[PDB]
Amino acid sequence: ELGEPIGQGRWGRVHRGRWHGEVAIRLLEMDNQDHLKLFKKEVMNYRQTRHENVVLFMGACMNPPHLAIITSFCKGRTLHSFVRDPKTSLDINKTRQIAQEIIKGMGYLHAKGIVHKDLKSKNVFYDNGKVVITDFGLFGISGVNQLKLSHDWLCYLAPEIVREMTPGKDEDQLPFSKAADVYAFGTVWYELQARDWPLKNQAAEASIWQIGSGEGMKRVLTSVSLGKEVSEILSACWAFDLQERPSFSLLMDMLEKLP
Amino acid sequence: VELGEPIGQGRWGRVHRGRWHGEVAIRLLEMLKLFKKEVMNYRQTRHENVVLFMGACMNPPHLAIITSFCKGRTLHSFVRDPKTSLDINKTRQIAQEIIKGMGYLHAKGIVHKDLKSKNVFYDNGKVVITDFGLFQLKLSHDWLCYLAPEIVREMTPGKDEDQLPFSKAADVYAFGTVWYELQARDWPLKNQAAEASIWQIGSGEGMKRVLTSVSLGKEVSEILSACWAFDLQERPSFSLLMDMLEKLP
Amino acid sequence: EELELDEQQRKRLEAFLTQKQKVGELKDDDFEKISELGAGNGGVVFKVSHKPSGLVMARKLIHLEIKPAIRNQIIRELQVLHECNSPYIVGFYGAFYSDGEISICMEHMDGGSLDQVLKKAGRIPEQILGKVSIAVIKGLTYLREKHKIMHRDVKPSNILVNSRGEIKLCDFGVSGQLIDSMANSFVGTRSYMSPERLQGTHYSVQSDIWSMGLSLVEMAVGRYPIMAIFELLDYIVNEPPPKLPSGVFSLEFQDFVNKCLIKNPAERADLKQLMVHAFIKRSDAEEVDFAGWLCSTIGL
Amino acid sequence: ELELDEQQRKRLEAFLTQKQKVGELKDDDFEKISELGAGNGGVVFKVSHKPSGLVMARKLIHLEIKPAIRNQIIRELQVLHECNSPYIVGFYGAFYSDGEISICMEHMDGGSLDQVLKKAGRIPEQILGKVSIAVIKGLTYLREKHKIMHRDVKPSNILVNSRGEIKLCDFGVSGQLIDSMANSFVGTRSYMSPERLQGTHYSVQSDIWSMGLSLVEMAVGRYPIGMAIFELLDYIVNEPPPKLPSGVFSLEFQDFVNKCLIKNPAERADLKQLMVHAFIKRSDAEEVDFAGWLCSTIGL
Ligand SMILES: CNS(=O)(=O)Nc1nccc(Cc2c(C)c3ccc(Oc4ncccc4F)cc3oc2=O)c1F
Ligand SMILES: CNS(=O)(=O)Nc1nccc(Cc2c(C)c3ccc(Oc4ncccc4F)cc3oc2=O)c1F
Ligand SMILES: Nc1ncnc2c1ncn2[C@@H]1O[C@H](COP(=O)(O)OP(=O)(O)NP(=O)(O)O)[C@@H](O)[C@H]1O
Ligand SMILES: Nc1ncnc2c1ncn2[C@@H]1O[C@H](COP(=O)(O)OP(=O)(O)NP(=O)(O)O)[C@@H](O)[C@H]1O
Ligand SMILES: Nc1ncnc2c1ncn2[C@@H]1O[C@H](COP(=O)(O)OP(=O)(O)NP(=O)(O)O)[C@@H](O)[C@H]1O
Ligand SMILES: Nc1ncnc2c1ncn2[C@@H]1O[C@H](COP(=O)(O)OP(=O)(O)NP(=O)(O)O)[C@@H](O)[C@H]1O
Ligand SMILES: [Cl-]
Ligand SMILES: [Cl-]
Ligand SMILES: [Mg+2]
Ligand SMILES: [Mg+2]
Ligand SMILES: [Mg+2]
Ligand SMILES: [Mg+2]
Repeated sequence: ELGEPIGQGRWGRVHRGRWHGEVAIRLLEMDNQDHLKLFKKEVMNYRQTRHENVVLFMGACMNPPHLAIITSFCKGRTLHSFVRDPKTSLDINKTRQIAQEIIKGMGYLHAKGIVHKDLKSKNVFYDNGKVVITDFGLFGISGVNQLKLSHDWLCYLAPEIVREMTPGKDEDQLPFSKAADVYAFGTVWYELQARDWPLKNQAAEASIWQIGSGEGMKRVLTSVSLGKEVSEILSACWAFDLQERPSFSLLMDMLEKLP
Repeated sequence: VELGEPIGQGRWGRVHRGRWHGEVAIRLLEMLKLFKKEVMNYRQTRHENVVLFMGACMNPPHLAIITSFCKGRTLHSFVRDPKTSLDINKTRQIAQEIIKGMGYLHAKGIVHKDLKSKNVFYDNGKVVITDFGLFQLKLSHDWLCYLAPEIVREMTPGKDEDQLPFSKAADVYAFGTVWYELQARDWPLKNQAAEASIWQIGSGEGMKRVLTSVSLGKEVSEILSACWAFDLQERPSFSLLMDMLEKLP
Repeated sequence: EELELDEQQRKRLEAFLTQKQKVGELKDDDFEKISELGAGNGGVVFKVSHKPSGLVMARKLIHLEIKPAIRNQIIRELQVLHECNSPYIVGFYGAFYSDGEISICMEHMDGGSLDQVLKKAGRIPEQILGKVSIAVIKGLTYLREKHKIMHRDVKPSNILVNSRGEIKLCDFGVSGQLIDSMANSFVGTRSYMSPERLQGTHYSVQSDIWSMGLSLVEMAVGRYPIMAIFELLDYIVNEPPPKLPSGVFSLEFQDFVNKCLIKNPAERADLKQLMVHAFIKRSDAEEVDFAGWLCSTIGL
Repeated sequence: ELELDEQQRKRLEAFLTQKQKVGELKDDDFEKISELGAGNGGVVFKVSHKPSGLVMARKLIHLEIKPAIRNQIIRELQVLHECNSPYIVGFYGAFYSDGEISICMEHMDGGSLDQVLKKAGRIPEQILGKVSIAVIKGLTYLREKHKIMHRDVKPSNILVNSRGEIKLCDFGVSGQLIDSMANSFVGTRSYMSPERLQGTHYSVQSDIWSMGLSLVEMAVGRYPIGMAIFELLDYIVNEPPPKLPSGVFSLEFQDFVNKCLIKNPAERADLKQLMVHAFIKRSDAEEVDFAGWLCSTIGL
């Protein structure tokens, strides 16, 4: 679509116009008005993000009660399905390269003051080497006697979050944080090594205590025998004290000095 | 915002394929395989100091290049506005924004070939670089002031620009003139015959007289002397320019 | 041995089998909805009329977003319930899938769950809990001896009673695929899970004993005897087990529950030891009109 | 010196009384006859005024500039109304139309010496002497009576006609027009003085160099230097100046051009010294039918 010319130059003419491109649209149903205000403040910041490991945030069409989030469509597979395909060949180099792409995009988001809140192998898209992070800043929204927790999601949740979990509490009151984002990356780093979840599928109650008490991740780091340097990165990201978990800028160096 | 087929379902609603109508800028050009190789690399660029490269369509006889439409004023018009309050801090902050964007392109192996104040957009602090990778004799005075001596020494009527020695070191030279416009709010060479400018630039005597006669700070001038270096091998990199700008008064 | 068939029980089981012999394959159109009996943790249960026969059934609906391949593995694994025939196990009619949900059509227990009875009766007296403890034990041995499967979800809401005086178990881990599909999803406000299960340690029928003990203490005092759910789970793991008030209940009952609520599953009493316990030896010789008490308490 | 011949004064007086009949010039008042050429952002047409019967030469300069400075260009070009000389092309008027600035001037049917050289191959010495007089006389007229230099002396800006006249055009009469277009165009030959190339201070002495280099090109029929334009310019700045071949042209001519092509403008000959030079004393006394030679050479 070509529009009105805006100035003349030596290299042809430059017009205004409109472009139609393939995108991904997430629809959400909204159940106070201060919700939409906070969402607006976030999507303005998200619209300014620029990083080749972060999905391009196109914008949001707020048409009450339907909320639409528009991002660029991601070619490729999720890292979740990529690592669980037996026909995929991983190694100490491939996993480090994939990790550092994730670290670079996360480090950028935290530099822009954006906590992801749901970093997981399902929200990372792999496409012949290219690594892109999706679905950042989507747990603080407010929309449509028992909690419903998936096994996949629990493996990424830090102890401080599952300790405040209780039926009836809104999820936007859970302590999501940069440190919690690092902890989730710890699980992503585990999947890159073991091609599977860190905790056995079991009752959600048992998962909550094993994560909230720190004993689960300890048994994993003990029973599962990976490389000593690989295990160190894992224990740093999974540190019980959130204040002992490294930053992503520090994780980049830790990853870089692997075998 | 036209909908499409649902891809999958999760805790956070449903996700569908779709298309979106977005505000973009289009540049039309009449006239090849290098374009195909370049535009694939240009579309993957992501940096908040570099304009978004949407893509390019080639319907003969026109070659359309599609980028994000930039709000704000060109750095050319910005520095040339009497109200614009520039200072050793604001000029350094603006310059460092361009350096970060130029450094990224060079890291991706992309020579800009046309860095200038008219290809930089300023918007309430936000700085974005445009028009990268685009490159009888009609030579504008504005363009000559950004051209490195090795480029003007090889300018010959009839020769395509594809033979001109564009390079990262030339890009640094063009940045030097941008830095000068940030200091003096004007071109470095007086308006004169293009022939006189060609010799003054190609011989290196032009910027030498500029640095001499002008009363710019020793630190500010050192940036200029480094960028405008006659020997292109002596010009710094943008990653090095970052630290040089950071350590200014 | 302790699964010996009483004559009235054998005829009731025989009757239920010949009643079940005439229903056939269950479809959604067969069922007319009477009332909703309750819900919780991804499942809702209706009282239902199966129109081909006249049978009033209980229909449990489990909403599950899963592939049809493993959905049929659930329906296939539930067929084992056809071989779970005991006076202490709830009868199974059939299981099918419709409109995103899995249906499990079972025997309707008109007395509901002891969780409901407790809500109306306030507390359950010791003599009545003796009859309940026998049935839970016998039912658990039946699943272990005859089907090699443990319950995994013993609690007052899954112990069903009826005006005939019967005490039967339901909602036990009969389908491995159904377990893994819905177990890690839901978490409630109360917990009856053993400490070893919470700690993720190897768990056996000994964990079901813990749940039975904790259930008896709740049903005796009429209050959950143990706030973010993690604190609750952490209490079960690191803090001492609950116990009955002192002056109220008999010593044999206190000893019975305390041997059920031993944190170490190896030192916790097993089913053969509980079968010959003083509280059971006494409660089993006792004559109790459970059918009468149940009706007069809840209004049947 | 610099005073008017009787035939010249009447021809100038005739042109002025003819110029007193044009009035305000509009685009509609002109019918295009032919295109005479183009160069440096300007195309020139032979046209015909409609109010008068006058054949004019109309130069069109494309300039993307604000109308404020566009009117300053038109205002500064009005000075041409006071540039009345037999060695300066006459001026009829100037206006703006559809983004282009029009300069309507006297038509010289002989064209430029650049065009004559292309058809003549070379121009003999006795005729270049008649050219040299007019250039000097035209330059000193602009300096004496208007205090402005030419800034663009070269064969393309020396016009001739079948009457035998030799006049200068395209000189820097408008400061705003100089500043608007000079920085835009660069050709393949350069007639600019070394001091202008170096950006140092310059004067009418720079026009002397341009005349001298023009004489050398028109004598040998080839641009005497030589490629990249910078190499051409750097040769002008740092290499020795050109000179005429010895055996052909007279010594007085060789000394005339050598005294014009001295790199140091202070040591370069000025207008007054060139006016009394041996080559000028000789060429001015000579009788040469330039009107006849021009027509027979180009074909008129
Ligand atoms: C908290 N403990 S846990 O975390 O282990 N989760 C689980 N525990 C135990 C079991 C399961 C799954 C399951 C369920 C819930 C289930 C429900 C009804 C059912 O119908 C009848 N039931 C008994 C008698 C007659 C019937 F018709 C069969 C069922 O079979 C099942 O397997 C769990 F997910
Ligand atoms: C290369 N040297 S430079 O860089 O100085 N460039 C320049 N040189 C010289 C002049 C200028 C500007 C200009 C131009 C181009 C011009 C052209 C025609 C004109 O009409 C007549 N002219 C003379 C006699 C009669 C006329 F009708 C008036 C003009 O008036 C002007 O002033 C330059 F830009
Ligand atoms: N992506 C863009 N967004 C907004 N304005 C733009 C964009 N690209 C170009 N322009 C403007 O469009 C006009 C023409 O662009 P352009 O052809 O690049 O001329 P220029 O670069 O400004 N000067 P020149 O060197 O002669 O081309 C200028 O006013 C630019 O500032
Ligand atoms: N930008 C995207 N491009 C392409 N596919 C996408 C994109 N975002 C999400 N998807 C896919 O669309 C489906 C639904 O998205 P989503 O609701 O985010 O599910 P999920 O993240 O994989 N699991 P959950 O965490 O429970 O939402 C999944 O298969 C995603 O992999
Ligand atoms: N066959 C049945 N006859 C009568 N009532 C029944 C029957 N099956 C289930 N119920 C009742 O249905 C209600 C809901 O049961 P259910 O959906 O299994 O959740 P719950 O056991 O109460 N708690 P939870 O296990 O955490 O979901 C309970 O109050 C039971 O008493
Ligand atoms: N008054 C005139 N009468 C006849 N021919 C003219 C007249 N004025 C200009 N011309 C011719 O018009 C053509 C173009 O002239 P012009 O636009 O001044 O460029 P140029 O001087 O020839 N080349 P450049 O060095 O780029 O300026 C040349 O062939 C001139 O001889
Ligand atoms: Cl940099
Ligand atoms: Cl439970
Ligand atoms: Mg997602
Ligand atoms: Mg541009
Ligand atoms: Mg139940
Ligand atoms: Mg001319």
